[PDB]
Amino acid sequence: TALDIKIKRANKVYHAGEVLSGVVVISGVSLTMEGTVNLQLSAKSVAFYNSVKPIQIINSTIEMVKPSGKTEIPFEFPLHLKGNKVLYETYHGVFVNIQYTLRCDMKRSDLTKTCEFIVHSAPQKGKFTPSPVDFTITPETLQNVKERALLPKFLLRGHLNSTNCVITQPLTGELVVESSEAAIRSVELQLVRVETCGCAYARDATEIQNIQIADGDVCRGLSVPIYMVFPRLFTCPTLETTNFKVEFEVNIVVLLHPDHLITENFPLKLCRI
Amino acid sequence: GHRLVLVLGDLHIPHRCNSLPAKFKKLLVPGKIQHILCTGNLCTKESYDYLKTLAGDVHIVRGDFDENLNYPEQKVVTVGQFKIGLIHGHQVIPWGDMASLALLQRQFDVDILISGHTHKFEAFEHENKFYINPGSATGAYNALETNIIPSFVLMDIQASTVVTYVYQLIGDDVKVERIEYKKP
Amino acid sequence: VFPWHSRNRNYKAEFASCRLEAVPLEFGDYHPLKPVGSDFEPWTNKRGEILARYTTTEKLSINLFELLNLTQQDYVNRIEELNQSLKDAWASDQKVKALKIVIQCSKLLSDTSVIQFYPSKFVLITDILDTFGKLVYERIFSMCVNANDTAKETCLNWFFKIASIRELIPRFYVEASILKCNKFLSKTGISECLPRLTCMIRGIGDPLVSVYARAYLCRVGMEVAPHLKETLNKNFFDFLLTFKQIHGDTVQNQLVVQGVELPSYLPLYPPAMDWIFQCISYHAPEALLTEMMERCKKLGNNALLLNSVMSAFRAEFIATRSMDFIGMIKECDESGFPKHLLFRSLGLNLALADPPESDRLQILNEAWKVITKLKNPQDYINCAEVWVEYTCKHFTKREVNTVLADVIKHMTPDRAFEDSYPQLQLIIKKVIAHFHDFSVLFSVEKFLPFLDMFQKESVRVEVCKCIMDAFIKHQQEPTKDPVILNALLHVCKTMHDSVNALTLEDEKRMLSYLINGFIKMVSFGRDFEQQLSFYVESRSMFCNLEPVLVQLIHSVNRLAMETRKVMKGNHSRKTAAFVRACVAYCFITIPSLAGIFTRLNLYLHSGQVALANQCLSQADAFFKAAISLVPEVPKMINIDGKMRPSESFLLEFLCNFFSTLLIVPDHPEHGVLFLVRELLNVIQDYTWEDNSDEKIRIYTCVLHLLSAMSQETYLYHIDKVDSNDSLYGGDSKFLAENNKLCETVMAQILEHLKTLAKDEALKRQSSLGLSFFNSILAHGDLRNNKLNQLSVNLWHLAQRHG
Repeated sequence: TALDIKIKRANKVYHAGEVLSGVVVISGVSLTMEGTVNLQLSAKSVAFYNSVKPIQIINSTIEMVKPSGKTEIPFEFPLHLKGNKVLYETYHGVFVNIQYTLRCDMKRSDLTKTCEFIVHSAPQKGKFTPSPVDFTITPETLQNVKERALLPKFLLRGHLNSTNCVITQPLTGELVVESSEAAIRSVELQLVRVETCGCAYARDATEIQNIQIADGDVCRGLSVPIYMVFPRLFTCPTLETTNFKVEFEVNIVVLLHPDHLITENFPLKLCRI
Repeated sequence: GHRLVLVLGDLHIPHRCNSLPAKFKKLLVPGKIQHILCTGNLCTKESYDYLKTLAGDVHIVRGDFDENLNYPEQKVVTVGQFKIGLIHGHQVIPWGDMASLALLQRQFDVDILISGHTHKFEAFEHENKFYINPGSATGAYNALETNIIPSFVLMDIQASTVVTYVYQLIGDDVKVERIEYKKP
Repeated sequence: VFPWHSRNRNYKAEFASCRLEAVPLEFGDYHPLKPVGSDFEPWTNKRGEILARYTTTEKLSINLFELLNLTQQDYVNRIEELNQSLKDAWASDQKVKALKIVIQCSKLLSDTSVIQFYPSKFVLITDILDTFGKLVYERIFSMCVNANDTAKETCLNWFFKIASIRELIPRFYVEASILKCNKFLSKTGISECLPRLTCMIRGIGDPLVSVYARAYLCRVGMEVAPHLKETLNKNFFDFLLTFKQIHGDTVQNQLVVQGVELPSYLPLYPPAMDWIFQCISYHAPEALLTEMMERCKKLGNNALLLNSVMSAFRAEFIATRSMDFIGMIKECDESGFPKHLLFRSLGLNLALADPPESDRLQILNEAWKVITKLKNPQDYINCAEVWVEYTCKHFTKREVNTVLADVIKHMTPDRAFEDSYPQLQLIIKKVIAHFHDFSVLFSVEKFLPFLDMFQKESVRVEVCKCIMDAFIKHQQEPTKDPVILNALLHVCKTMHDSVNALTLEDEKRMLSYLINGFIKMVSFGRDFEQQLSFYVESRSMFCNLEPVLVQLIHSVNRLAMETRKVMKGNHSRKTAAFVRACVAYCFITIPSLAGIFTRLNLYLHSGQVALANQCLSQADAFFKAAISLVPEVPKMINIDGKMRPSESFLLEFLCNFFSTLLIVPDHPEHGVLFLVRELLNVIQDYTWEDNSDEKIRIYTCVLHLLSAMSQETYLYHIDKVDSNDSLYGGDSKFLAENNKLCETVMAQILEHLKTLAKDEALKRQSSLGLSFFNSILAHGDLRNNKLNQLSVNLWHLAQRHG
């Protein structure tokens, strides 16, 4: 008296046109494949934009067994959406969450289990052009003249290989601490999701992960390698639709010895090729 | 089938001799000796170790001066179709008496008896019995002789015929002598 | 029973008739006797030294996820508990807990609260990482059996989880731990991940943490992909880029805050640079080693770097470039890493590979000019132990003498010996290892004063055993150079004075073997008197050890017989006194012996060697003393530490004594059969065991002896001693007395046989009867009617009871 769903692919990723095939294992029963875009209302930023409501991507139900031992039964769905409705990338965000789930339920006089399968956006048409960016973290980067006076004199030079990043490829670059009067306690990368909901409109920025790249007083003139692996389901290609936007930024924050923090923001543009 | 045995005795190292005569070490090579019978007076574990590097079968009995006393006083070991009896020799009263050796072979009921207290080499047949006294390999002194020549005997046993090659160093020359024995 | 008649025996005629004809052999006649690899030192070994040396007594703190005031042993126990928790969590299918435990353990490596404990700490925590690295790998391998999609998915999940780690040092350590798993993602995964980790290490700002991280990365690379050396060279180059930070301002301030002096902060670095350089220089081409050498030279305070250059590079490279390394050592700053450590490393290199011939004298001179200026005795001996090997291997005895004198000069003042008993031993061993001929070793003037340095008892005696082993195994001919004798005499004295009541028997055996090895090799040529002088000073010198006395007795008897053989028996007036002195020497010497059966056997051998020189009176004294000693034999004796009966040994001793007294003449002032008569009295009076019948065996032996001696001519004779056969000339009275003794012995034997028959022990009675019949057949004249009847009766009695 127990159910389980086994999706054929180990990685459980399926593209916008493939076929979702698997086996349901037991020890009448139906199975429903539902994809949802859950948008969570937030603190107002700008008529209260009361259009932030769940969006159903896909709805498909199969009556699998009409009303012992280890039993297995195959199943399959076609991943198709009319002619213009796109299957959004799986995205475990905070205010925008795009999730595809299979739900198997068996009636009794009802045992249910939900298993999530990932959907990957189709590769772009393809003219991938990296956009290398050079930057200089200086005391003239903090957006306050009042605090800037207490900042020790520092100068860091860096080069991001591309702000237009392939999501399967890591963010690579170099950072050279040309000269810092105060000892550098830590330099870390901070991937910040920028999620927007509604129209003329709630916009939030939330940290996904922090990855420290420089610990302690690094040699002055040594190229510390900026390396960052994008998280699997917490990052998606930059998505824009009339109801919601999901963008991504990276914040290089330098920490100095007397608890001083300096932020440089680079808006990335993730894509799949 | 040929069996090679090294009949030895009275090394007395180092109680009376520093080591074997220089040549006798050269004439003796490892991997070529099948048996090694010693009448005794090894006097050290070192001489026994030297013998152990010369063959695998090492039958050695107790002398009047052996450091290790676990040595059996009398030994009877069978090689080929023959049985050899081994004692040091100082048990016989008097030394080298043919009557005493005959009595000892009667007690042993053995084909051939080895008894080498008297360092002077002997080899004789009496009453269809074979008797070998190899003498001192290192030529250790004894009160019973004036000049002692180093000597050591080599059994060669084939079925029922034993040819004995005795190596004696006289002056600076290694004379070798042959004797023959056949079981009736 | 019945009287005895002796069968006539003609020994010469019987031997001639029974002698087998022998055919000599000419030349040409056939007689049988005719004619990563093993060169890579693994991290497992270095584990022990790093853990042993780097120990701190300060209270440590292990903060996870808070614990304070922990000792080193408790710190190790807590790390072992963390490792066991890792293993249990993995075996319980809790992989996330395993990952978090490994992450925290790696986090511990980012803390430098106690600098002195960092190396050993690095060795402990890394073990957990290794335990992680294998334990993950097997799992994917367990899924493998270009692997299946499940194994690849698990491997990618692990790599993503590890790539999600925030702190840099934990991320690097955990990711490098599972570098092997990169095999399951692509054939180029390791070749694409190793350079990235090497570059990632640049983020570590603390020099010590970065250096040990580089060491771990090199270890993982060599135990995973040892064919990617081109990638790992970047570790050495980036390390040289970072080396400026070791002596920089930030680290100095950190040490000041922790209150740690630089002379103690620096020696924490070699454990990691040695590994880095060894991995990077393994089978490297000479061009790469050269380039590393000049890149190390061009820096500043590179005194530390040079050490690793000697500690890792092949011995040949450093040996050829040894003069340049001397030059580099010379300008090193004194306040930094010690210079004597660099000199020790260089000397260790020169102990394996020889330097160029033209430079050896300059190298030795410039090394000793710096070594002799050290003030601390301990590091001085650390250098000198290493460099004595070089001085003894390449140069002559004069330089060895100078080095030994310098060592003595340094260590004598402040009783420093106690701190360097082991090292000094090593030195002395080396001096003996390269000086085989002992006419040269003891020509070294300061060799004996060096032995005088070891004033402790246990330490000194071991060096003496080493000297004596070297002498016995490197001296194949007798020597006489008085320098040799006096020196070995002193060594044997100072080794024999260690024998006391507490000394074990095995120690006494080993010491006796060594002093015997010395004594055997002193041969005074034809100067027999001075050889006896050596023997008397030896007995006075080596009194305590019994086997030395035994060997001395044997050797003085050997000298007596050697004089006999040299003079061909014709004793001279001058040499009669010498042989009498030798035999009196032996007479004095035996009674001192402790063992009993040894005393008896040596008394006999002394007797026989005594009669060999026509000197009869003291020989009779020997036999009388032996007889008087006979009753002291115990029933139960000691053999090889165990306890064994003394029955058969007593039998063989008496048998030998009888066989000897065959030839011994009887003094005219006394009666016939004299010594035989007292021996008979003693054996009759001996407290023989009730269940023992070897006494009648000995009476049968008595019958054998008297029958043999009743013959006209004895079987064997002494060179110039008139035995009873020639003294009495077969007198009728002597034969009658012998026959009366025969009747007495036979009456005793028959009485014993009757007692055995009355005792109902028929097996022993039958054996006795058979043996007595065999004896009668041997010697008893069967022609006599009474003796033949007695033999027939004995045979019938033996056959009656089997």
